[PDB]
Amino acid sequence: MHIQMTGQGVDISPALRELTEKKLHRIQPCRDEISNIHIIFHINKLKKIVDANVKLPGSTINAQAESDDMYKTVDLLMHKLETQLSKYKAK
Repeated sequence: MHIQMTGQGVDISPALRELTEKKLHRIQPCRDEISNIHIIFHINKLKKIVDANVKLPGSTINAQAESDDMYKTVDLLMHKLETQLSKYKAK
């Protein structure tokens, strides 16, 4: 799996980078069918938004989540991804 991370107006800390990596490597179902994941971190005032673009064979998943804490946001985005992956699998 190929993971690209971009901080838009924000510097992705090493810890946040590692945390996001290991959680993506845990995601399911159909994780091994994923070719590319591009993650974009950004903040809008107090909002810690994390956005993700995931490429599977034949389709693409776009998911976004936000909170007051970037680490918490990542966690939220994973649940949205898993949901979207489960729909993908169900099709």
